[PDB]
Formats: sequence, structure tokens, C-alpha cells
Amino acid sequence: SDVFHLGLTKNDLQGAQLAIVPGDPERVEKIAALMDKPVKLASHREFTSWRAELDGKAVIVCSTGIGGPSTSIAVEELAQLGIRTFLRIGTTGAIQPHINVGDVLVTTASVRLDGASLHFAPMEFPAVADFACTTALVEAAKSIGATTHVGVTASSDTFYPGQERYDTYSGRVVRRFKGSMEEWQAMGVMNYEMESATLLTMCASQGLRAGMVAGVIVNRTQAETMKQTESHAVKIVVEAARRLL
Amino acid sequence: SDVFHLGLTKNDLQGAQLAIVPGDPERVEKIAALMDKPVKLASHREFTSWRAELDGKAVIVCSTGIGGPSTSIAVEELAQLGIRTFLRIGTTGAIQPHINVGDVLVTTASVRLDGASLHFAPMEFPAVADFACTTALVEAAKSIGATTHVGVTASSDTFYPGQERYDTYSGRVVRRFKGSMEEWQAMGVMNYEMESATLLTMCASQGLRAGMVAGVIVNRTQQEIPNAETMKQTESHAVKIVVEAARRLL
Amino acid sequence: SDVFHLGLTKNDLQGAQLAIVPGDPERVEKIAALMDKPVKLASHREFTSWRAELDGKAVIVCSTGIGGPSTSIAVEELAQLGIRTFLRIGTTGAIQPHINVGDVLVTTASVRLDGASLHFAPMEFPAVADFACTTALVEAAKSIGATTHVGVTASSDTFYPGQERYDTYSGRVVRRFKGSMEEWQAMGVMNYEMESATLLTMCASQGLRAGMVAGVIVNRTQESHAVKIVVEAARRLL
Amino acid sequence: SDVFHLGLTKNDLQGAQLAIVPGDPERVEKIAALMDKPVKLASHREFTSWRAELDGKAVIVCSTGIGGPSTSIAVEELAQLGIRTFLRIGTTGAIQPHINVGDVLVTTASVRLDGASLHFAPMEFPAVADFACTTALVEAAKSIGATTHVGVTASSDTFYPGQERYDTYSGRVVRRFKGSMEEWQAMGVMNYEMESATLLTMCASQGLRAGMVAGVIVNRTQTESHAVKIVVEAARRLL
Amino acid sequence: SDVFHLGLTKNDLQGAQLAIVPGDPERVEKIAALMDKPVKLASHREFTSWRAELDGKAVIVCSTGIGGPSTSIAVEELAQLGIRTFLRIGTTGAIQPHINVGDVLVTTASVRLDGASLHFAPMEFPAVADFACTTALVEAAKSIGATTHVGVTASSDTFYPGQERYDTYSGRVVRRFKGSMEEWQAMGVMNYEMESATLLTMCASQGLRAGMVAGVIVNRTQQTESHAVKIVVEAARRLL
Amino acid sequence: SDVFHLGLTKNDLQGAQLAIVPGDPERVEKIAALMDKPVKLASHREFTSWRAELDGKAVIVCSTGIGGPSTSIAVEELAQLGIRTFLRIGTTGAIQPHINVGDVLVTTASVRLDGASLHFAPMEFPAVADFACTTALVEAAKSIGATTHVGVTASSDTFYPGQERYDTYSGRVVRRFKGSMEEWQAMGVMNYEMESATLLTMCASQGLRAGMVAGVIVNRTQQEIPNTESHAVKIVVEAARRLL
Ligand SMILES: O=c1ccn([C@@H]2O[C@H](COP(=O)(O)O)[C@@H](O)[C@H]2O)c(=O)[nH]1
Repeated sequence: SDVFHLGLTKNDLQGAQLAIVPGDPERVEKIAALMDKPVKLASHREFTSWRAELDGKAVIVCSTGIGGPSTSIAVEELAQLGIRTFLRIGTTGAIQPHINVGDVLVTTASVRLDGASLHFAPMEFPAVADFACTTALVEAAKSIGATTHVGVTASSDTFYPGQERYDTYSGRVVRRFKGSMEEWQAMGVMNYEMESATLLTMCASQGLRAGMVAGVIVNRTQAETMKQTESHAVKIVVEAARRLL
Repeated sequence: SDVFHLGLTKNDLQGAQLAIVPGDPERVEKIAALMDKPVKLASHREFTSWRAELDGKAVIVCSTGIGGPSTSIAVEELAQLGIRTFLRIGTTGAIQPHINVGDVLVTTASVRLDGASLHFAPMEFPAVADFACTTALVEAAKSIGATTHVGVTASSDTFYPGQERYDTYSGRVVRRFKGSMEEWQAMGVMNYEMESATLLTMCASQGLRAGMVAGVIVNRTQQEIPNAETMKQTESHAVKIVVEAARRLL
Repeated sequence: SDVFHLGLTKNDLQGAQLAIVPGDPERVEKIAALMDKPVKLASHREFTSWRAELDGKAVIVCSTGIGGPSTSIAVEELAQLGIRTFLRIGTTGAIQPHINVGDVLVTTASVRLDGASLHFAPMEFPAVADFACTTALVEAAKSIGATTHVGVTASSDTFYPGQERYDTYSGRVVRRFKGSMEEWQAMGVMNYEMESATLLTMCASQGLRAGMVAGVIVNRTQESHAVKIVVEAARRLL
Repeated sequence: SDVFHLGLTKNDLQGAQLAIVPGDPERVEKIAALMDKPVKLASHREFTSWRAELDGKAVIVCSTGIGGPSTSIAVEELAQLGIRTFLRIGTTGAIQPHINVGDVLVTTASVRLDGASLHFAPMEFPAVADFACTTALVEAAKSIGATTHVGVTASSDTFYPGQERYDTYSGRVVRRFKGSMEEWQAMGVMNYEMESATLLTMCASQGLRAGMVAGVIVNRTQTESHAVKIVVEAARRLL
Repeated sequence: SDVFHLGLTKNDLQGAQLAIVPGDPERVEKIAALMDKPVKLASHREFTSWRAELDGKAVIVCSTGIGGPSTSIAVEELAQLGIRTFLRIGTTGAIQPHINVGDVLVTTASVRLDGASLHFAPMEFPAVADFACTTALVEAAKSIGATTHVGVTASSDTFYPGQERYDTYSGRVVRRFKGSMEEWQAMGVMNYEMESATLLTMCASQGLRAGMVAGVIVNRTQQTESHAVKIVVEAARRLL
Repeated sequence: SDVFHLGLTKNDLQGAQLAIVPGDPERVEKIAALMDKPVKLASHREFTSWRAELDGKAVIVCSTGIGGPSTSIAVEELAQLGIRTFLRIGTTGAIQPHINVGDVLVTTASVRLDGASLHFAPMEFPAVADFACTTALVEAAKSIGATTHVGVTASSDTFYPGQERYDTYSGRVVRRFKGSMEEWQAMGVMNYEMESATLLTMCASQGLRAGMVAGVIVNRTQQEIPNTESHAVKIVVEAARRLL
């Protein structure tokens, strides 16, 4: 292994320069399964990787685990091995009334409600997605006839307080986030997630390309259906990947 | 007038919903000259406005002045008048060695080195351009043929210390901005300009679409300053691109 | 031109060392009109400038435009040409119920609700006016005879949310400024304007003298004058 | 399940009120194996929980994963199931020259170089350990003779720049963290790790007890079983 | 005097390495009179220093005055003279309804609502007490058998606004602290005081052991000093 | 006592509306002596207070103690007691090479290197002094003809690291202040003291007038610790005289 965590060597990537990055390790194989010559690479902690092929071009799929701390390790080490483009796929929950379940969200930039993001660039720096990646995702989404929403996402370091959830053990939410969800809505933020601030800030400030697409599987404001939503989101990302080789 | 600063009424707009917002009032007439039937609407303080037609549709060209404070006023009042899409065209100085004078810059998002953006959203929110507006600018640049770069921009509230210039009266740069240019370069920031941060943040956080394109008229890393003033035809280059891009957003 | 924005040469100042810097370029001639040998020098962007003579000494009148960014440029370039004293004259909205429209206000220091001021000094540093400049202004107010108030001013980067105005396109105000006026009010802040924090901060931390006067055009709870005063104050600092 | 992430029910805990929480799921079983009647409970992502007995009382051993965000989901949800005491066991490096491999570290509180911690308390709130938990750890580390160092730890959201590492793809370290390690060293910080700040801040601000022990396995400026022994021994006296 | 503010020299300490630091100069003597050989060393501004002898070892009691600023002068000039262990004894008011008057509070760490701590470490650094010191104070309160609460303390730079008091000349509290007391209570904060944040932070980041004990003399939601004073003199014996 | 810390009653001010407030409690007496009918009121902790008469009007001299936390208490309780104008007299370390020991520095506004001022207004609010008070202090010094410097002051919550003193136990200063003195120096800041920030802030933000003057006892461009004061105090009194 040439990296301290992933358990991969550059040879395992076979000249790959693009990686699709889901959060959950179990979604790796299912993503790879849609490309050619898919094979397992490695699995260590939340990091399970696979390599496939798209138009004879090596492509890799690697899980990033939950959160920016995890994601920063995966991005950094893949970068070291040779990846230059990162496409994040994942399912999310919307905080906007006009964004319905089954909708597809492509993130232009993210609200930095995380911590790892500051380890790469000051807060004034925008956790913005790469343009090519974003156009690849936006175009792959329409080619499938998906109902898309291209905009701002709020990326939190917590699943609960940071997303203003009160159905918790303490029932309290620190001042900073009190009444925060309604403000994000008023500001047009589409959803909440937990890795895009880091992913987007890391890459945008270190010469790497990154983008993110997600399927909406539940809308806060208001089984097998979610099934198809992830199947289409994954479809969207693999097709966007083809354009970015 | 229906707005306190611009001296404009919705009637003046004739249904327009897109505005091209340069920073110099003197440049408004020139942008409008790339379109059909341009008419001067008004001029008060920093805000000079003209109306033109693009593919038979009403379009507004209005100067914002230097800085986000002045820019926030123009944008705000224009939005009250109906405008929903803002395309900013400007000149800039690149901070990257590979970005040559005469090239065109499209901005995906900006480093918020200003204060007005904070009047619309906390620093955590991204000063990102609208997707459609950026798409139009990138596509139009292709139609025109310019050498284009797409990425991050540093929007500074000052023209001197914020862009780490030392050729000043005091000759000093406050701690925060000491060695900051080298940091932005390292982070891949393309250039410095003074209105995008505010523009992008206030539009993205208020359901308005905004774009930003500029012509590099000088390089902070290069020694020789832009070939006379005719080399500053880059201004005319970026201008055509911003106008072509508006076409696709009508 | 010796500066990139103003379009003025050091000789155009004719040895001037003070400047009245109003916000609106269309008001620059009026002010120069109150002194002697008033001559238009140039007009580029939001910076229109005239030179004049007061007490036999050269004086510059230069518009800054709206906001600290535009002001920071005018002040820097004018300082590059030799100006060492800057007297700002503007309009403003009083936020104290006892301050009436038509009254004049002299700022001692401002609340830094801007950003350009951060390009000259950390937020701990005070955006305070120069003593001799404040005094001249207070003095001139007495001579010209006007309802004057001397105190703290809130300097905002925006005219709408930063001054907590709601009749806007979004009609909303970001958390930071939600209920911020009542607060400034309870802290005895007199008014809302948009250039002092930058003007005052950048001069105070760079060995330049600055003063700030303004005529009230509206009370958030209800020119010839403040101009006469700034001209009068200017003669007291030549 | 009663919780959305760990796949558990209050019933599964058997009344347990204390949990040993390592990072790596793989280490979960080895830890429960040192107790009584260890049984697998669940495994979803990096959250694999086991339930054992220590002197007649049920205790849960649950992995958190890497980082505070991951840690924040397990603590919260474990606390919803009834967990009121948390004990983090781990291995770590060290930025002090007087700490050698095999040494044991007991954190009294930590520097907050994370972000999840700020979702529970303002940065001015101390990411302090619970006194009883810290006592139980020191007494336990003393019972086996492990040379212990009790002090402050630097908890970082990143493994690379946050720990001022330049051996990276960019070989760059943002201004905030440039020259920071030496700073932490001068201030006596013992080591770097990535979940303590989140764990300590969210417990100390929500009526939950927390402690953390770690064995030194590497020294930048220059044992796993011991650590584990010490956390179980300590958990023993806090039931 | 080879120490600018305290007017004390290295010999005035007689080898002392531990110091008890109350905030009131009038409390110094009283504390010092609990041990052998009580001697007055000096008294300048808010700083009145006395020397005592505990179990044959020299001990110092030096007032800090009110606030982190004056406390940082005392701690620094005493450390320059050779002090490494600092024990602050104080009187305080709990903000938790389950804490009664006459109770003893031991501080593990402090919410940094002061400004002098930032002069020793960035806000992220924890205003945490020293383990030894803390254990000693805890054991002493037990040996004395007094009610003891061990936890977090909110250390404020002001006595009124920062502790959210409205019965003042202006009657207004700045946004930052508007509603702040409720927050602290829900977070488990035991009380308010005005020196621990600076003390604890400037000690933990410079290699100096520090502990903090205090007796409850008032409760916002509604023998003590002796108990507090005895515990700290007892605690010092263990840290000797 | 009407207040919790000063041990005074509204009656003890005898109608006083102005209070000269020094830092050292052992200096309140030297200041009261310079006036008519001085009388000692109380001495609790760091707050020793005296009363005097200036031009037939009562005046209070009350020590504030070191730092804004101690000062805020003094100002707050004295204000509660009826004081409305505060003239602070202190000592200070000049950071400019041209300022001489004994020179009198009148402060127009201070850099908030404290923390208590944040308890009254956000950092964006200026720690500025009252125009009348500053005017009186400036003129009174002129009346005497003492070397005077009017300008900005740097007010911190510490005497050592905050004013960038390296000659200490650790010999280091946190990043926040490394190379800070040179900054303030380049920005024209005249000196370092420790209470004006909180004072000027809490007063300017609560409708209380406040002035600030100090005597130079060391020049930081030459040394960290030292080895005319009468002038500074003569000024704060003459100044007070014009504010009654
Ligand atoms: O309810 C309380 C308890 C304590 N303190 C502060 O904590 C100090 C602790 O007492 P001492 O040691 O300074 O006398 C008090 O003087 C005071 O500054 C308060 O402000 N409020």
C-alpha cells in the first residue's frame, strides 16, 4: 500500500483519474456493477474501494464513510494515488417545499457547517463544485429525464443539532443553529448532507475537480420507491463519469 | 422613479428581466452598443442605466459602481423593478502565471473578502454563481472563441491592501492580508476583482440568478503591463461574450 | 494621471493637502462653488473632482461614491497625491427619536458594519475621527448655526439589510441584522451612513486626518448647511 | 430499531448505562471478549455493537468510526438507548518527546480543532472529560503499572493538515495550521487524535459522562492491549 | 523587588512552589493564619502577599484582585519567582437549582467568557484544571465531609452583563449574553465566577498546575468560606 | 450600602455626578488631596473611594483596579449611585519612539484587546471617548503646557503577552500577539494600558460620558519594564473642573 489508510497502490488504480465517491461502503459494488470489468480492490475501516472501466478508461469507486474527517482521508489519499476528479453520489433529504421525493439534486456549492473544511481553506473560501463535473451531472440527469434541481446544499458535521433536529436525547439545539433551518430555506438551500463542504473545499482549493449529485428520498417539510431513486442517482453519476474521462 | 437610487420605473424596463451590470457607468453605453435599439434610461450617482433589445427582448444594462455596497443597491432596486437575472462583466488582473492578458474569466464562486455579502448570508454560505448563467458564459465564450478559464475568484472590498498591493501611501498590509496573494494562488484562485462576492452571495441567497465574466487586463505575476491601451481591447472581448451569453438566458 | 482611478496628476492638486469628499459626484461642483477659483479637474467613474482655493490655499473636492470600497480607492489615491486631511460630508438617517430632519451630526467614531475597514486594521481597532477634525466640525457647526449632535455613527456596507430595512425584494433580514437597529439605538448610536467606518479606520491607522459630518434627511422613527459647515471646518484646518 | 443508525432497541442494552467506544469496529469484539457473556448485537456501517457483562451489570461496546460527525451519531443514539457513561479507548501518536511507545494517555480535556463539537456548545465551552471517568482511568492505569501521562489532547477533524502534515498531495498547510504543532507542543499538548473533542464537548454539555484513554504506538517527535485492559478495569469501577 | 507588580523577591518565597490565590487581599492573611509562621511579605495594589509554612514547606497566599487581567499579573510574577502550583479559593453563586448555599464547587474546566485567556491560547484550547490539583481539592472536601459538586464553571469578564444581570443602570444585556444563563444551566454549568478561565488557561498552556475550589454563598434560582478555605489548605498539603 | 462592591450609598456622593477614577487604590488619596475638603469614604478590595469638592461641587475619586473586569464593576456601581461622567487617570507604556516618560497621552479611542467591552457592545462598536471629556482633557493639558499626545490607545486584558512582553516565565506570546506591537506602532497607536477599552466601551454604549488620560512610565521601544505623574493628575482634575 502506498497510502496510510486506503490500502491501495497506484497499480491498483491502473491509471485511473476519476473516482465516484459514495458514503456507504455497501453502495460501492453496486456502483461498479454498472461499469465494465468491475472488480473489488480493498476494504479498511469505512474505506472499501473498487475499480471498473468506462470506454476502456479506468474508473474507481471508493466509499468515504460518514463525515468530513473520513472524507478528507479518502480524498487526500486517492489524490496521492492519482485521482483528479471526484464525483459524490448519495441520497439526501430536502428542506425545500418545491423539491419532491424522487427529485435529483446537483450541488453547485455548499454552506460550510463543518470543521474539516477549515483545515484546507478559510471560511471566506467557497466550497464550490467544479464546473465540468457539474455540467456532466446536470446533463446526465436530463438524458435520463430526471427532475433536477441545481443549487446550494447545507453540509453539516452532525445528523441532528446541525440540521436543527429536536427529536433527540437533550431536546436542545445550541444557539448557533436555533431557527437555522428556516433561514437556509429562505436563502434557497436545497438540502442537508454531511460530506460536501469538505469534499468541495478540499478539491477546489488544491487543484482537484469535484461535483455531487443526490437523490431525494424524503422531504422534511412534509420503501421500494427509494430503491428506484438511488438506482437513478447512481445511473446519473456513472453517465456523468463517462463525459469526464 | 419607483426605486430610491436608480431613477427607474418598471415601465422603463419594458418587461426586461435580465440585467448586464458593469462597474463603470462610462461603460454602460458601450455594452448597450452590442445590442439593438439602445436607449439611455437615466444616470444618478454611480448608477447609469440603458435599455436595449436582444433577439427582440428587453434587456437592461446598468452600472453598479466600485464595490459591493454600491452593487447591492443597484441589484436590490433592479430586482424590485423585475430583474431576475444579473450578468456582471468586468476587467481584472490575474494572479495565476498561466492566465494570459486578453483571456476571459468566468467565475464559479468567489472568496468573500468583502463585507456586504455578510449582509445577506453568514460567511459559511457560498458566493456561488447560478448554474445557467455560468453555462451561458462558458458557451458564449466558445461561440466567440476566447481563451477561457473557469474557477474561483477573490473579491476584495479594497483595491490595494485586500489584493496585497504595497505600492501605496503607507506601503503596509494589515496582518490578515500579509502573504495572502500567495495563498490564493496556491489555492488556485484565478484573479482579484471587487464586486462578485456581494453580487453572487446576495443573488444566490435571494432566488436571483447571477453570472460573472471578466477580461484579464493585467497580470500581477508578469512584469510588463498590458500593451498600451489598445491591448485593453480585452474589455471589448469580454463584453461581446457577456452579451452573447445573455441571449441564451432570455 | 499619477493614479489609476481618479485621473489626476500631483500638479492638478496645486499643493492641496486637504479634501472634502462627498459621496455623490453630482454634488462636488456645488461645494467647490462655495470657495474661490473653483476649477473642474476630472471625472472618471464615481470620482468627479474639482480644485478650489480657500483662504488662499488649494483645496480639493472629490466624490467617493457609495461605500468603503469606492471610498478606500479615492482616499488612497488622493493620499498618494498629497492629501493628508479628509473631510467627509454626507446625508444620513438618524435612528434616535430626538434627532430631527435638517439637523447636523458630527461623528467621533463609527460602528464598523463594513468590510473594507478590515483591510486596514483588525476589528479591535477603533474607527475614530481625528480630534482636530472633529473639533473644526463642532466649531463650524456653531458658526454656521445648526442643530448639532456629536456622537457614534453606524457605518453599513448595505443601504437595505445592514440598516435593517424590510421593504426590499426579499423583505427579510439576515440573523446578524435582525433587530439590530433597536440595539444600535439603545447604545446611543445616532445614525446610519455608508462610508465613515472605512474612511475613519483607514485614515486613523495610516497617519491621515479624517473628519465626518452629515445632514439628516430622514428619521428612522419619525445639504447647503452641512456643506457650509464642512467648508468652514476646512478653512480651520488648512 | 429505536434509533435510526445503530439498529438497536432499548431492550438490546439490557439496562446497560455505560459503553466503551472505540473507533474501529474490528476492535469491538476483542474488547467485549474480555468481559462476561459477550454477544454480538448489530453492525451497520462503522457502528458495530456488542453487549457484555461486567460484575453482573450489562455494558455495551460500540464503535464510532473515524471523526466527530461519525462519533456524534453513536453517542447521541447510544444515549437515547440509555447510555450515560462513555469511555473511549484508542491508540495514538504523540507530539511530546517524553512520551514513548507503550505509554498510556489519559485526556483531561482537549483542544477543539473539530467542528461537530461546535454543534453542541460554543467554542468557549471546554471539551472537558468527566472527573469520575478520568479518575477511574488513572487508577486503572496505575493498577497495572502503565506509565501514564494525564493532560490535554489535540482533537483534529483532519488526519493531514489539521496535524500539520506536509507529506501530502499538495504539500500545503492552510495558514490557521501553519506552525501549529510546535504551538501545541509548547502548551504541553500530548497528542493528536480525531474524535475526543466531539465526544467530550457533547457529553459535558448534555449531562453525560465521558473519559478517554489511549496507548502510544508512535511518536512524531521521536501497548494496545494494555490500553484495553485499562479501559475495562476503569469501566468496572464506574458501573 | 525584582518583580514589577507584587514587590516580592525570590527570597521572600523561601523556596515556596505552591500558592493559594484568593481574590480579596483581605482574605490573604486569614488563609495564611491557618498555617505556621504567617508572615506578611508585601501589599501593592490588589496584591497582598503573605508567606506561611505548611508541613515544614513554604507556602504563599497572594490575592489576585477581580478579573482575569489582574490575575494574570499575579500568576505570572509568582511563576517568575518559582511558583508552579496554584490553588484558587473563592466564594461563588451556583446557577443550578439543585446546588444549595454552603456547598463546595470544584472546577474541572471553565467556559471562557473572559478575554485574558485568549492572550495565552486560542479559544479552542480548554480552560482545564490540573488533575493532581483537582483530585486533591476533591479528596479534601470529602475528608472534611462537605457537599461537593465537581464540574464546569462559567468564567465571565463582567459581574453583571456577562452573568446576565438586568438590575443595572442600563438594564440591558448585549445580544451575546441575552438568554445566556438558561443555556449554561442546560449545559450543566454549576456557577459563575470571574477568574478561573484566565487562571486555568494560562496555567495549562505554560506548564503550571492549577486547581479551583469555591463555596456557594448564593443561588440565582432562589462556615462556607471556612469550609472552602479549609479544603484548599488541606488540598495544598497533598500537593506539597 | 446601596451597591454590592464599593460599599457606598448615594448619600456619600453628596450629589457628585463626576468621578475621577484611577487604577491604583493607593492613588485615590493623592488625587483627593489636590481638591477641596477631601474625605475618605470606603475601602473594599481594590475599590478605595474618596470624595472632594471642586468649585463648590462634589466629586468622587474611586480606584477601579487592574483590568476591565474590575473596572466594569466600579463604573457600573458608581453609575448606579448617580455618577454620569468618568475621567480615567492612568499610567502607560508608550510604543512610539518620540513619546517621553512623563508625557501626557489623551486617548480618543482604544483598540479592544480586552474582553469585557464585548460584554457591552460587539467588537464592531468603537471604544471611543466622550467629545467633551476629551476636549476638557486636551485643553486642561494645554492650560498647563505639558507635553501632550492625543490619539489611539491599545488596551489589553494582560500586562505581558497582550502587550507583547517576552521577558517572562515562558518567554513566548500566543500567535494572536506575535509581532503585534509593531503593528499598532505602524498604525499610529501611542501606547498600552489596561482599562480604557472596557471603560470607553461600556460608557459610550450606555449613555455615560467618559474621558481618558495617562502618564508615560516606560517606552516599549526601549525596554519592557521601567527602572510628571503629578502633571497627568493635575490635568484630570483641571479637566474635571470644566465638566462640573
Ligand atoms: O455568583 C457569583 C459568584 C462569583 N462571582 C465572581 O467570582 C469571584 C469569586 O470570589 P473571590 O475569590 O473573587 O472573592 C467573585 O469575587 C466574583 O467576581 C460572581 O461574579 N458571581
